[PDB]
Parts: sequence; structure tokens; C-alpha cells
Amino acid sequence: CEDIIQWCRRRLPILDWAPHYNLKENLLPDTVSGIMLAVQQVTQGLAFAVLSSVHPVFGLYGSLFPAIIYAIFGMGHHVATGTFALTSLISANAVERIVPQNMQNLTTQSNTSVLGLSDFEMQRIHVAAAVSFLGGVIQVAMFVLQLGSATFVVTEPVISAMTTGAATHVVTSQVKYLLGMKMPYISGPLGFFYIYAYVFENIKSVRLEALLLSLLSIVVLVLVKELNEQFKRKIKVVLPVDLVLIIAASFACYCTNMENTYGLEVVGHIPQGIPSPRAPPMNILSAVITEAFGVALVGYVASLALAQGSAKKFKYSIDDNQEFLAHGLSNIVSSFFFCIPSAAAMGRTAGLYSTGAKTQVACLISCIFVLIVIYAIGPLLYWLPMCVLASIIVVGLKGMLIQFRDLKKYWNVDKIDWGIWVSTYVFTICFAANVGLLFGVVCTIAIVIGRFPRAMTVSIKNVKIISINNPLVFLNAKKFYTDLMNMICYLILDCSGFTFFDYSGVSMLVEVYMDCKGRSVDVLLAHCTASLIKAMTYYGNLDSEKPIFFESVSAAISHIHS
Amino acid sequence: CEDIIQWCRRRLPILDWAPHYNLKENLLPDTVSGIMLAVQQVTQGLAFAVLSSVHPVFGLYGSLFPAIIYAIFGMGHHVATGTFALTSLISANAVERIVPQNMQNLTTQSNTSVLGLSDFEMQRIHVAAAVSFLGGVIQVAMFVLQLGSATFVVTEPVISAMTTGAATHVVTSQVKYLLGMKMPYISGPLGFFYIYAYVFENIKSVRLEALLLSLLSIVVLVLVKELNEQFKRKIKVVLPVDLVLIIAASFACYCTNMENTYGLEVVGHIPQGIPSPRAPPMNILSAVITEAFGVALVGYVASLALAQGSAKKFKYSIDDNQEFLAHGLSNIVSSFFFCIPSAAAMGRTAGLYSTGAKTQVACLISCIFVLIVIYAIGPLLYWLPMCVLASIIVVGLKGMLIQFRDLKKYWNVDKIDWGIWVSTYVFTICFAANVGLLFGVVCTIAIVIGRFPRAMTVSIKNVKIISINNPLVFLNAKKFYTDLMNMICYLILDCSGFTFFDYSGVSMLVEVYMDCKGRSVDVLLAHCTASLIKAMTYYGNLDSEKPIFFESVSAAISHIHS
Ligand SMILES: [I-]
Ligand SMILES: [I-]
Ligand SMILES: [I-]
Ligand SMILES: [I-]
Repeated sequence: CEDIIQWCRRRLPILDWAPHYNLKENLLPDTVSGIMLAVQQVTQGLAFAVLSSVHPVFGLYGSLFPAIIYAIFGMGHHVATGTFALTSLISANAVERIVPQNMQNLTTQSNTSVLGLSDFEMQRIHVAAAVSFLGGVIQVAMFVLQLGSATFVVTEPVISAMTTGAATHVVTSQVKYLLGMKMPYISGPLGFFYIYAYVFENIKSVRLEALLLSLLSIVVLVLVKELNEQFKRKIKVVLPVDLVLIIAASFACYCTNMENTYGLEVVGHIPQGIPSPRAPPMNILSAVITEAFGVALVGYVASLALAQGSAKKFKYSIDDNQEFLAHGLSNIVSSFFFCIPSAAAMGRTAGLYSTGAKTQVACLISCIFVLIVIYAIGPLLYWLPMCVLASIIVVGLKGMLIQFRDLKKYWNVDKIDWGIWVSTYVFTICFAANVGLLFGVVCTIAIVIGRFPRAMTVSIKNVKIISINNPLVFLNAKKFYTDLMNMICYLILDCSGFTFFDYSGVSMLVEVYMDCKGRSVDVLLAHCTASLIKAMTYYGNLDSEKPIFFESVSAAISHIHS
Repeated sequence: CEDIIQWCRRRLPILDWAPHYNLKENLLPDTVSGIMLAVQQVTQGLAFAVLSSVHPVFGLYGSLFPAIIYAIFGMGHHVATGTFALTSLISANAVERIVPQNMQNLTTQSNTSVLGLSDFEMQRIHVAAAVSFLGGVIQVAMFVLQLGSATFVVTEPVISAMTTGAATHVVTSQVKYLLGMKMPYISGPLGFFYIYAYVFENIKSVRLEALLLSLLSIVVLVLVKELNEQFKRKIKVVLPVDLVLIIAASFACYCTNMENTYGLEVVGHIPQGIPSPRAPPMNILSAVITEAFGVALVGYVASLALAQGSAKKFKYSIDDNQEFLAHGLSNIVSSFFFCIPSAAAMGRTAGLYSTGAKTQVACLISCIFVLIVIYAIGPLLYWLPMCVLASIIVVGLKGMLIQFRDLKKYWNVDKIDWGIWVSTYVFTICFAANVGLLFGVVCTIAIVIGRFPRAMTVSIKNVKIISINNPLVFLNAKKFYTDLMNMICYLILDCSGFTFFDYSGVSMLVEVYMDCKGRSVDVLLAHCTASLIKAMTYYGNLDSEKPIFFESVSAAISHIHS
């Protein structure tokens, strides 16, 4: 049928922009954006595969396949799917719990040892792929039963606080690389403070060379990135400072013995790869349920925020339910190619904004470059120090960390969203990002619920006319009663603003009617829609041959003159 | 201070009705109600202490102390605290899990064997007392932080469905006594069907004498109780059919060997009691957390419903937070006297209505009679068959079971509360009463939340005037936008019905203003309270020297004429 064809065409938004592509003004900016995004995605993939307690080579795969799937199935134009450290910090818990460090040695190194990797490295990527697969199927299920229409519960302050707290957590997790020391996997309901306790207790074990390298890299990156923004009118491009820093650090670590003399840590091997696809270990799909739910929700909300921001900024329309399908398909297809959970990072979107990308082609061209890294520039990334990579990551987290300035706006506007922001931030700092999101949503719903029984439900208009403003539900059913008995020969209830109700509202309206009848004051109603009339005539046994319901306030006023 | 004194006086409502008592028209009906309630409380205490997997003598204690404490600390007039089978069915789970049947034999019978009971009987009453104590402290804590104001979330259909399902469960639990067979403790997420599966698989083990006795008792009870109400005008009293049935059954079981010849089951010993108070075992207070929460919530909700019904019927005012304190104190004080969890049953309230009780004195006089049962009529309750007791209980459950007629009203009024009723009933039948209550509350909140983004948010009134009906929160912030852009030189937003908002509402209002400015249509506002003006001027950078906010619609109309 025609409707079936329309439905099928609505699930592939690429056909909306592929034939309409213009190679006269949407090619050069898209190409430049792709080149500038390739290095960002490569560095983020490496640093967030190390953050996910898997081999760094798998973050490179995480920057290739989900981007293609989202380009085919995604609605947002400036959304670049990838590694997204927020989900890596969640999958690391499952990876470290199922496969702890005590099985590091005495391995096989053969018997389906994919790539050139040793054993105990496939045991961890298998758990990560299982987490990705379960998160993808959860997202697809949430697409089937249309929960994308229920995304209004996640408000702006909750997402802002959760992302700021997660940025602080990611900054904390990179501290050991900037300092140069080694720490065990510390996680839990208060790991943020335990990490710094460990750092301060072992302050004599830090390496000065790593500290100076990280400080120099951070200073140079911040200086170049802040000087380029202010001089945008003169310099009409974006300076690739990250690429220059990576090349300089690698060349300085190679034309020395800085891996041996001044004991440093570098990115290990990165073998040339893309092996044959393999199904994830469905045996583990029962022990990673909570991590799968956490990634499937956190990644979706963080990516939907970016998609909605892009749609608002560039004046186009997106669907909150198509993002569910796009992200679920990305995760499911990626889990077969040894990929960690994927989502959209705000830094890549900000880079796309600053470069001038137009369509999803900029997110595809970068993939073409990532392939080149897999097969050609793979072994070349041996001498990049982890201090420089950590400096790059913490400088790129600036957009997420700068969201502390929303506190002034929330204080000057609401002062109730200010408290929600602060509570969500402290919960995200203490426990985690998913706990922070859940707490924020629950707190928002509870606050909005506890504000109906303490708000004015009627308005007196200048026989007296009383207009019913808000809908009459169980939330403000009793408050309505005491609102109407407090404002007491005739009475007109203008029900034009009375849209929807329930059993409690109808029962309370009938109770008000009978109580006013008992106190020798008549109650004439108004528009009252058409279902309200039926409900009130059934509940109150109201006879149809008595004038109670009128078509307008003027009709009731005319009925008074009789 | 005077406020402290008034606060302390508000916590003892007995002083509100003790000195104002009138022993002219509030004594004879109160005395008759007390006499007619004593036998009801005795039978329910016995049959609900057996239902709680403890000795039947402890249900007699459960009908004595919480009644006194609620009389001192309670607001409702026709509320009689006691055993309340709904809470017994919850505490039985803890009793049977902590102390299962396999240690019934090989006991000590000494070393602080209270009263004359064997051991393994104190082991169960200790667990029940711990459950009641923890529930009481939970209720007192819920009184401290004033959660009694947040009781509007529990609606009438949820309570009705939960009570009907629990009544069906209680009818199921008494089936073995009516039939005469014996069953092991069956409970779980589908125990209601497993009980009947056991009954049908062992249909050859039922006792005919017990079945005929139960059928005769049920028929006589129903006949007398339905003939008495319909001849209320002639018979100006309530016939004590339960007392006559108990005496007749006991006397016909004594002047025969019906405990031996036609093998029956009778009430065991009922020793003369009221022992010394003893603190409940605090070692167990960690294994009964869920049962304590279940009783503390179900009992409070089912008793608050009755208190509110009484207040509405007899035109007085109660406090939803004082009931928390009264019930918590009742449970805590009763836990020291070997009592099972306590609450208010609907049958006792219906009996109080039908007798003519006026104050809480009718709930105290019965206590005086219960004392007589403890010390004098204790051993006399040996030959009462369990078939007659089960018949009495299932006939008394008529008020709870008749609530199926609310389905017609809910169908003819709402059709959305009808679905909530049905869903809560089926969940209560499947799992339990507490699960049913939780599901009902969550379903009500979810349905009410889902109904905001699909309701009309504005109303055009006959330049064009558009009145803002509902509050602008995150629930209907987006729906408002598309509601106002769809209805599009001048535009007036009558903000009289606009009462409370949040960040999302203010941001959406400012977005509508800017978009209308871009489309060359001016937006003039209205009353707009006083904080809305500040929020809109801050968020939108609105200058105070431009006419945007007016005091009334007529002022805006006058501004047009310029
Ligand atoms: I990120
Ligand atoms: I996190
Ligand atoms: I009951
Ligand atoms: I139950």
C-alpha cells in the first residue's frame, strides 16, 4: 500500500538529502569538516578505548561503522557518532568486573586470537561487544514501542548537570596520564574522591617529565584554541593544532629514547586490522543488563540533545523516535565488528559547527580517512605519549566543562531548576552519569507533581464569574474545592480553559455543585466541551430538563435576566 | 511559647472531644456499638492471627492495645484499629520465611516460654512483632518529614481495586478451612492459582462435614444479614447473628465428639494472658524491611481511606499527617505486647455506621469487653470450629467484595480510570496487595503525565486574543509552541489563567515572542503575574522602555488605538 511505502521511506532519511545534494556549496565545507573531524575521532577513539579497559585499536573501529550506520539512518545533520567517553566509563565497569586484572598473564595467544592481539584482550573486547549489542537491541525495542515521544521528561538542566558531572569524571580519569603514575581500577559510589586520595597518598611516585609534557601541551592547546576563536574574522579557517601537536610529540618521542630514558607511556601497537565479523558472546548477555541499560539511555539522551540543538539552530525538523532506531542499529551492527558502545559527543558537533559542515557527508568523508589510519598510519602511532593524548582530551572537554555558566541563568529565571541542576551535578559527581540522569528525571517529575496542589486553580473575573484555568485532575482536585468554597445568589463557572479531566475532577465539580445548591447559591456552567456534560449528568444524576449547561457566559447572563 | 503549646495540643485530638462529651445522646449508641464491635474484633483477631502464621491468642492482643493508642492519638471517629487481614497476609511471608515449618518439633518449651505456649511459637510471634515495630517506626518517620500531604497520588480507583483484589486473596486463603483439608504454606507471584490447583488435585481429601457446616453457616449468615438491612425500618436494631452462630457452633461441638468422630479443626487453646512487655528482637530488623514497608504503606492507605470517608459523611475535618503518627504509635506500642501489624478494617467501620456510633468511645468500650475475653472467656473458645470462623470471615468480606459495582460508574464517567481499576485488580490478584498499590500509583502518575503533551494549551477568544489556559511546564512546553504557531499584525496573550511555570515555559514563551517578531506580528502580553515579567525580561533581554506587558486586555486594546 501507499502508506506502507511512505513508512518505509520515512525510516531512511538519507533519501531525503542524498538526491538533493549540491556539489557547488556543500562539498568543500563538508570535505574540510571531514578532514578536521578525522583526527578528532581518531584521538578520541584511542583515548576512549583505553578508557573502556580494552585495546586502543578497537576505538578506531568504533569511529568507522556507527558513523556509516547513523549516516544511513540518522536525522541530525551535525551529529558525529563515535566513542563517547560517557558510555566508555559505563562499559569499563562490566569489562573490569567480568574479566579482572588477575588473569593478565598465563594466556594462550592463539586458538582464534583475532588480529595479532594476545589473549585476555579478546576476553575484554567480547564483553564490550556484548554490552554494545544489548544496548543496541534495547534501543531498537524502545523504538518499536514508541517511547521517543516520552522524551520531554528529560529537561535541559538535567542534561546539562549530567554532562558537566560526567566531564568532571572524565577529567579525573585522565589525571594519572598527565601525572605519569599508575593506578588500579578504582570505581564505585565514591570513586571520584578515592582517585584523588590515591593520587595524594602517592605524590612521591609522579613523573616530572610527564607532568611538564602535559602542562606544555595543555598551555599550547588552550592558547591556540582561544586565540583562533577571537581572531576568526582575520583567520577564516580553523588551525589544526591537534594534528601538529600529535606529529611533534611523536617525532620528539622517536628521535630520542623517551620511552626508555625518561620512562614514559605510549600507545602500544595498533595492528593493521578490520578482521572478519563475529557474533557477540550471547552467553554474557545476562550479566551486563544494567550496563546495557545505562549506555542505551545515556548515549541516546546525550545524542538527542545535540540533534535537537542542531535542528533548532539550522531550522529543520527531526524525529525523536528515529534517533532510537539509528543509534540501536549503529550499536547492533558495530557489536559484530569488535566495537565499544557508541554515541554522539558534543566536542565533535562543536567542531562541525566551527568548521562549517552542511550534511552527513562530512561525517562520511572522515570515515574514509579513518580507514587510511587502519591500514597505513596504524603502526605509525607507536610513539605518541599518553600525556599528550590526555592533554588533548582534557582540552577538548572544555565545551562540556563550561556549562557551569548556566547556573547564573537558572538562578535569575527559575531558582527551582537551579536546585535540580545542583542536585543532579552532585549526584553525578558522587555515583555516576546514569544515576545522575535517573535522579534528575525523578526529581523533576516529583517537583512538578508537588506544585499542582499549591497553585491557584480558578480566577475571578470582573452573580460572579469564575474561570477554571487549569485541568482538573487528581493533582489539584482538592485544592480546587477549597479554592471555590473560599470565594463564597448566583455563580457562573466559565469552563473555556477546562480542557481535560478525570474521575476526581468530575466528582469534585459535582460536589461543588451540590454544596452550592445546599447553600442557596446556584451554579451555572459554560462551554464545558461535550464529554464533561455527559460525565457530570451521569455522576450527579443531573436532569436534562433543567438549565445548567450554557453555550457561553453571555448565554448564562441572559438566563439570569428572567 | 504559645505556638509550641498549640502544636503539642494538636497532636492529641482526644482533648478535642473528651471534655465536650455528652452522656445523653452519645453514650447509649456508643455502648451498643462497642458491644457489637467486641465480637467482630474477637473473631477477626483470632482468624487473622491464624492467617498471620502465629498463635490465635495474639490476635486477641492485636484488638486491644492499638485501639487504645488510636483512640488517644487518632482523628477519625468511626475508625476501629485491629488485625486487618491485608497486613497479616504480608507479615505471614516474613514469618514463614524466617521460621519455616521444619523446626516445628524438637523444641524446649521452657527458658522464657511466655504464657504456656511451646517454643517455635515465640519464634514466630517475635518475627511478627519485629515486623510491626519496624512498620511503626517507618510510619513515625513518614510523619516527621511531612509526607502525609503527598497522599493525593493514591486515588479512589486504585484503593478500590487493591482492596477488592486483597479481599479475593483473603477469600482464597480461607478455602481450606471451609473445605476441611490441609495445605502447606503456598505464596508467591502466582499463589492464587496454585492454591486452587492444589484444591482441585486433592479434591478427594475434602471433608463433607466441614463443607456442610460451612455452607449452612454461610447461608444463615447471608440470609440474616440481608433480611435485617431491608427490614431496618421495622427492626430498629442490628441482630447479633455472629454471636448466636458462635455460641450455637461451640455448644453443638461440645455436646458431641465432633472434634474426634467427624474429624474437625477447632480453635486451639487461647490461654489467659497479657504477659509482661518485651522489646522486639532488633537482630531481625534487617530481614523484614520489605514486609515492614508493605504493612506501613498498605495499612495507612486503607485506614486513611476510611477516615476520609467518615469525615466526608459526618462533616468534620481530619489531618492526613496525624493518621501517620497515630498508626505508627499504635504499631510501636503494640509490638512490645506481642502484637501483629495493625490497621483499620472496612467491616468494622461499616458495623459502626450501621449501629450508630458517635465517637471513639465505642472503640474503647469494646476493648473493655476484649479484656473479659482474655481473662474469663479465654478457655471457653476451645470448641469453635474453624469452618464457622471462616464462614464468618468470608461473609464479613462482603463490603470489600461488593466494590465491583464501581466498574459501571468508572466506565460511564472516565474510561481511563476504568482501565487503571482493571490493571490494578489483575496485578493485585497475581502478585499481592502492595504490588497492586505500587502499580496503581505509578500507572496513575504515568497516565496523567502522558496526557499533558496531547491537550490543547491555549484558547482563542472572540488583532486576536489568545488566552493561556494551563500552566507552562516541561510537560506541555512544546505542545504550547505548535499550538500557537498553528493559530497564525497583532496578537494578545491573555495570561490570567497562567499561574505557575518553569524554565521550559519561560524559554518557550520567549521563543514564541521572537518568532512572532520575525514573522512581523507583534505579541502583547497581559497580567503576567509579577515573577513572569522578571523572568521574561531577563531571559529575552527585554527592555523596560518598550510596551510589552500590560495590566489587562483592555489596556492592550487601548494601546492598539495609537
Ligand atoms: I565525550
Ligand atoms: I560518568
Ligand atoms: I480486613
Ligand atoms: I493480599
